[PDB]
Amino acid sequence: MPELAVQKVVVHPLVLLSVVDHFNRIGKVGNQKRVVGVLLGSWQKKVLDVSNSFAVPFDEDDKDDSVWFLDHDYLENMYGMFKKVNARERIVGWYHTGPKLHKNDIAINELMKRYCPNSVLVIIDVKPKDLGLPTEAYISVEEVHDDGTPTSKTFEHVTSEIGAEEAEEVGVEHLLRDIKDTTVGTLSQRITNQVHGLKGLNSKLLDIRTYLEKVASGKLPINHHIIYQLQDVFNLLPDASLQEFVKAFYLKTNDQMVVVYLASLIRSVVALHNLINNKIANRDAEKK
Amino acid sequence: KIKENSEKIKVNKTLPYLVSNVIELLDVDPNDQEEDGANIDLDSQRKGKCAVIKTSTRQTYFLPVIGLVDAEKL
Amino acid sequence: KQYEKSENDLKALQSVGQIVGEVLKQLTEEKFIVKATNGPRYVVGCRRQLDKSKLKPGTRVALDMTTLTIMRYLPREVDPLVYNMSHEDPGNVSYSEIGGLSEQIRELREVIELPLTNPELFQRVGIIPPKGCLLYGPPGTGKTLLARAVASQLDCNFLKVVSSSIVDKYIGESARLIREMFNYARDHQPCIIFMDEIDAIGGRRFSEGTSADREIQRTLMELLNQMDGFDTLHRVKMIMATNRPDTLDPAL
Amino acid sequence: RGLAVGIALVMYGRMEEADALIESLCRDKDPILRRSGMYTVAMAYCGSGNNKAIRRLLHVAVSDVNDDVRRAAVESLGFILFRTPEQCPSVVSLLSESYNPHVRYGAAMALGVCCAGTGNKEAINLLEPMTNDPVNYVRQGALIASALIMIQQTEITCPKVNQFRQLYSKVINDKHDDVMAKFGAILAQGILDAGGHNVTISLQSRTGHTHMPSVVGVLVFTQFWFWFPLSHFLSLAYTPTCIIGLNKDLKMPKVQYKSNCKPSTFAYPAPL
Amino acid sequence: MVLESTMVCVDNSEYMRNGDFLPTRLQAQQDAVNIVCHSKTRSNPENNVGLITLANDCEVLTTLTPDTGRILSKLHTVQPKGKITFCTGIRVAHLALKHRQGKNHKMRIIAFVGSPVEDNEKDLVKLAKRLKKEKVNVDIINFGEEEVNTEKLTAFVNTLNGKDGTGSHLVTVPPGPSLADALISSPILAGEGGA
Amino acid sequence: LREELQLLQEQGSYVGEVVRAMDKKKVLVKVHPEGKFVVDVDKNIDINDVTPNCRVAL
Amino acid sequence: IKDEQKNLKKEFLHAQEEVKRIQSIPLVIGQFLEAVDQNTAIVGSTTGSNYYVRILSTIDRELLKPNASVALHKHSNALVDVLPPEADSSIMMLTSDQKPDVMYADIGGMDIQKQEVREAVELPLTHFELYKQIGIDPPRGVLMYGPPGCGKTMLAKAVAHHTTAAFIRVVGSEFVQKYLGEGPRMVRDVFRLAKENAPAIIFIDEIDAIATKRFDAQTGADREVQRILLELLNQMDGF
Amino acid sequence: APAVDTAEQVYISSLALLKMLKHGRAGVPMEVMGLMLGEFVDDYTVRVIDVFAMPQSGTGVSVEAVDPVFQAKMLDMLKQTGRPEMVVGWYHSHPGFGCWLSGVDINTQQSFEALSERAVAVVVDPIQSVKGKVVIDAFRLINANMMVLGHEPRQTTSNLGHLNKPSIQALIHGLNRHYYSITINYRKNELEQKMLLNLHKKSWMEGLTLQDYSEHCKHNESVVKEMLELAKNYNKAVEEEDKMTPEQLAIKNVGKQDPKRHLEEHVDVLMTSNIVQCLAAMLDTVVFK
Repeated sequence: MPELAVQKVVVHPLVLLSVVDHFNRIGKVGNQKRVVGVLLGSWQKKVLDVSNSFAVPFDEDDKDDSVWFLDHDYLENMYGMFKKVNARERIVGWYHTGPKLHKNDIAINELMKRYCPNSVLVIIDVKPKDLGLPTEAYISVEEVHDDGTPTSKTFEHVTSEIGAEEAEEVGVEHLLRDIKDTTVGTLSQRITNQVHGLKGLNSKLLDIRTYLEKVASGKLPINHHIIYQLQDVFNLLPDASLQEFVKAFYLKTNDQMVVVYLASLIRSVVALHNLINNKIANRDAEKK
Repeated sequence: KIKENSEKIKVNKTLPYLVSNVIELLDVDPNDQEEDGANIDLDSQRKGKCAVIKTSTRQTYFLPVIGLVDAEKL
Repeated sequence: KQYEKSENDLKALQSVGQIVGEVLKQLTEEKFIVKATNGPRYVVGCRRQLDKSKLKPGTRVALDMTTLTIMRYLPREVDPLVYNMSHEDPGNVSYSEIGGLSEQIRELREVIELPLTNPELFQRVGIIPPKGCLLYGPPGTGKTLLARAVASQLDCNFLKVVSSSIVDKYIGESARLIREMFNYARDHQPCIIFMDEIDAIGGRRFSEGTSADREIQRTLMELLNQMDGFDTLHRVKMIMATNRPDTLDPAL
Repeated sequence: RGLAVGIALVMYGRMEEADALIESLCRDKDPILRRSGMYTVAMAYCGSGNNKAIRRLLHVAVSDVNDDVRRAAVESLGFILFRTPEQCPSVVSLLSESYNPHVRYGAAMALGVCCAGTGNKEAINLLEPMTNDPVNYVRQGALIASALIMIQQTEITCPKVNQFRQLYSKVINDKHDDVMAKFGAILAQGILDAGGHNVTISLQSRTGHTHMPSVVGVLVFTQFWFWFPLSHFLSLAYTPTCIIGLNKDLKMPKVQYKSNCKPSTFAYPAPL
Repeated sequence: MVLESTMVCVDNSEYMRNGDFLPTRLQAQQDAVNIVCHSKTRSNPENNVGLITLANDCEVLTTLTPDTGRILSKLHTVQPKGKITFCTGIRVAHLALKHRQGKNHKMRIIAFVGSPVEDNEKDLVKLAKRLKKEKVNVDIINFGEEEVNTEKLTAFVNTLNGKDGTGSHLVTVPPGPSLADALISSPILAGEGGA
Repeated sequence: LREELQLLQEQGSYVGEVVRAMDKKKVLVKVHPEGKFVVDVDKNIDINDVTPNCRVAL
Repeated sequence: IKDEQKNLKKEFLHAQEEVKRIQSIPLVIGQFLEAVDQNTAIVGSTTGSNYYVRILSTIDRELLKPNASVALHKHSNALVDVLPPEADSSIMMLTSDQKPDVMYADIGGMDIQKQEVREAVELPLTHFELYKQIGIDPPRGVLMYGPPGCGKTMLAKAVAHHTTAAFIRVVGSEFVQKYLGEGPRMVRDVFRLAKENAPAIIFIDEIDAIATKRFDAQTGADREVQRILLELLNQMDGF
Repeated sequence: APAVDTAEQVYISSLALLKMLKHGRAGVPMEVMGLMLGEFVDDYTVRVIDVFAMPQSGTGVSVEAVDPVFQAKMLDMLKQTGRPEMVVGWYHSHPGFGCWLSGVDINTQQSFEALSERAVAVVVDPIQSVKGKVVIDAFRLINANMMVLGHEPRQTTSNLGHLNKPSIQALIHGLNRHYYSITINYRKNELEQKMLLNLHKKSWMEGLTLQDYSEHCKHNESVVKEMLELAKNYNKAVEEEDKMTPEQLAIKNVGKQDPKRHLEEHVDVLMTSNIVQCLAAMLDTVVFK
């Protein structure tokens, strides 16, 4: 059954929202354990459009990645009720409640194949992390290293985006006490995205950095593939920085002033001489 | 039960009613025509026994025909 | 059966009865502009489900009257008069009878029979195959019979048309029948279209006319444009029967 | 709803100490909890009018589109500012302009409380377009707020009471029409006539500084949009407007006092 | 028997495939699961069964349903390379029993052992403490720990009974011919409670 | 904007022209694609502020 | 208050979604006669009935002001939105899907006629600039006369085939509809398509059955033909 | 009477509003419905914990639309997770009528009404509702006979009104008779909100990401050329162009293809792009090199 069949994951704000809700309701299965649930949406296609998600009973024991319970019945029934309502609706994959990527998920992925072809690992966290979405999309990739066993089963991140239907989007606004913080639209948004990138860039460098110290002394396991890719960033070193400038706006404002001022200037000349006569008018008008 | 479901139709069913003529007789399945794919791979054509009708006011109206006297007789 | 009426009728009542339309023009395959056969033009939507490919300028759609989204697809344009003429073939008519005049039957045969199997035969010579057979002959010879007989023998789809059933009070209704008889005939090719007594459709130059004449010039006009004009007839052959042709327009 | 008003009474004359409490409540996850903060500052700050208190209510209102917090914030301002009641029509006007008619209902309330013992010219005119508006709840706020300022004054001297009487009679008779307009007309009627014109709900005490019984009764009273009985709390708010003698023997002695009145411009009113 | 959620654990090992119990164990157990399932269902039908593999990496084939068909199918095929790992099956049974399709039932584990255990003395005492605190008991039909092994189970079974409001039983089937498809003779027909 | 949907939704409209204007406080209008109708005057436009063959909205 | 504006803009944007529902289907297409004023205008829907209707958020009279298609809401008949002229043009630019059977292989002769048509019909399409410059005034319509079969249409057919474009073929019995009122409405849109994507040729096959100098004008049938001719004349100056 | 009968505010959770809308939108134009699963608290709070849809059909929003197969199946799932819920009521979309009940809706509304006096029929925004900002209202339907007895006023009490008209006075008459636009509030907490706010994780990379310099330089060049054209038109205009009415402005100050507007759009787009593209590339270069 295919694992490879993802390169884009588009998720509705509904599925992202749904996981948050399932954590509390399910009876707080999670914490040390994990709640993974099925994702309903399009499948059997490259771009994954996840319509919805619902919780499935799961008790996870993490440490030993060979022990788990997953509800066998749940996927089958749930897929059939939903199919009738919308026939795009199938089992897209499963969500993992993080906190981040693990090796324990590898073991979990194999059983999902028998039921439905999927192996997509979406890590939707209920705990706020990242300046953006605490969601990551992962596609299981096979790569060789020369530090450990040859041919390892690992996850390469594949791009995550968002969708939303038209009614559904207006609904997203309705719940919020805002519209959104960014959309990369006009003058105002566009800058907010830039400073969001910059903070997001600083967070990225630190994950990698902290990790290298730990390899250096106090050993963690390493892969040949990650270590090489990091070296490359230094080697690529930019060249020279040039170009880009504007000044256009001052003419727009300047022309605008003389058009509004045209009326003001005329009002100024009439108003001043009128000022003592106006007192008798104002009083009269005000009186009744 | 028939009267009850029919009840929404029944108000329109009474007076006034026009007469019309049959441009085409369309003999297909009794209920639910084919399902089209794309986003939601399910029906949009639900046409049972149906007739494409031209009224004699020089207007054209599409309507799914009654299962009591079917399209086929028409 | 009664329970069945209620359910199929239910689908229509959502729309408050569906309305026939046809794509006036494709601007995109999501939003189409549709002209309504009940009257006014609309800009309408399409379903996220519907195959986008089915809806075209030539074909017809049905729309919700209450929210003008293409609800569903309907087959092509048709006229009830045309549908019966094509489906039916009463009387039949024996080939033997017209016979004995046999040479005159051959000349007719070249136009009618040969392009039906293949147009290739005429293509070989270098030239398009003739359109429109005019049978004329002194009164009572067999002109109307000749058309019928060759058709009956071939067993290709045959429209026998009353020409005084083509015209009617309602204006451009008469314009619609002529393009329609050919259009049905084109769909069901190889085919023969027979109009008997072509004089009825035939008009003069007029413009001192009555309402009856007013209609006649328009049917006359449409026939020229479909028959030999920009549009052409790939294997539909048209058979005309006339007692005396001296009522028809000078262009014809 | 009941708790949200409740936290506020117990904090009475804390002043600055209430700030920490309102901020927390506002910070909270639930939209309902954000409303509860607004109460807390309203009661505590009275007997002053300070910069500190106002700034946080307004903060809530702009950050949130949300209909409840905006309307809520505007009422509490009018209480803080009634130690210089002239400031209130200027600030309340800006807020009423907004897209939400919700804010407008609160705007009506803000004015009412501020002016409740004695008002201004400006306070009445602000209220007046809302009375005419045909959105039911904006009209409702307007009519009740008007009655409060005008209290314990004769119906002849006021043209507005005479007008409002005609309006009241038609709305109460119609049975099938929306509850909020009916409720504005009646609450405002009952207030006006209140105690046969002998009880007031003072903006602040006549000794020098803020009436306690008036502030408690009036604050819960502002709520009757869901659950009606809260409005009755206005009994606690009423303050008697006469001096009463007392002496060594436990009698009342006869006290005669001068009063700015005449019986040739003021005489006992009766409604409709 | 009545208000019970059950996990039947099928042992799939290199040991469970012999001619020990005619014709071969794989067929013989298939007869055996039908008799316990049906027996419990017959008593009062309100009990359900689930299917887990005790052995190697745990796989949940089925959660609670009454269905016999699944137990019969899993049993006939067995991995050559498999062997028992008692700790993974107990861990997983307990975890599965908590969530239920029909949810009202008490927790009882029924397991087939047709293999000598491959886990040490520390492991077996550890598991017994977990079973006791949750008050979830294992009834074991044991020919496996007879094969070339000692019966470790025997001790646990005594301890567990009395205190837990579920029962444990040690059912003994001699190694070599005695049948293990004619279950009526030695009761593990239904799981008994302790309370 | 809120108000605009309410105004915007209406039964519809017609365009007629005043054929004749009475002294009975009705106005004779012909709507262009239908027949003639006799109708009472509105507040905005009546007989004194109209002259016939002036197109008027309905 | 500077913050309050920013919140009011948020409320605004959510409030905008409310106008947007009327702006979307179901909609009827009309044509803008003219703007009498901002808040209300005079419009003619594609039914042959005219309505006096409201303008949603005072749409600017710019490219709305001259004769154009506009979008109206169906159930109210109100003018919600504007459309450009290109949208809802009856038939598409023809003689690229319904090209004729004829070339200058059917006529090699009438040389003088061939020379004339190519300079007059074909060349201003290519280079309007040369054709204006020369001292012949900007393109106006051509009338072709003769006795039957002479190839008045033939030279027009021939040129249209070579070009593959800048030609709209309309049938003169396509002006007419079954149902009254629509018949002049058709004429305006098809004739308009030419104007936006100028230079473009409107070619009518046989102008007769419409170009009558006599109408009865007592039955609905006669009246309708009389309405096509009336539109035609108006539209001729319009090009 | 010792009767309850009053207006019921619907407390909608975040999963429930987004899901209902999604269904409603998917469903267009055929009328689609589904059940509201929940718990009842208080004495007018009906809480929708979750929702599921009954299949999309041309026969929906009828007593025929509710299927026992889908409902049971759906309820059974919830049990394994251990969520006990009762059928609080039902939701639907009409995309060929407004946010009012229609005639076909009445039979279904009645059956649920009799069963629970605290089951309502909720109309959920599709795309047809003219007055649609995602205004959801819940109504119950009574008849005229009941009203004159005085059953009708009870229902109307305790709610804040709001006027709509998406389908003329006939809708309004039914709207007043029902409850008259009942107030809907939403239950949310701060954690859930934040998940809905951000588009994706990838903004972190993307906000920084620049195209090619050549292309940036092209943008600047394209706008300038555009602005240069408009300039001539600005020059005549400036003498007035503060005037009301676009028709009048058309002749006077070249209100036909308005130069002020064209120039302002050109200046806004050019401005934000050029700065952000310069800033990004330059900032990245200093960190990397």
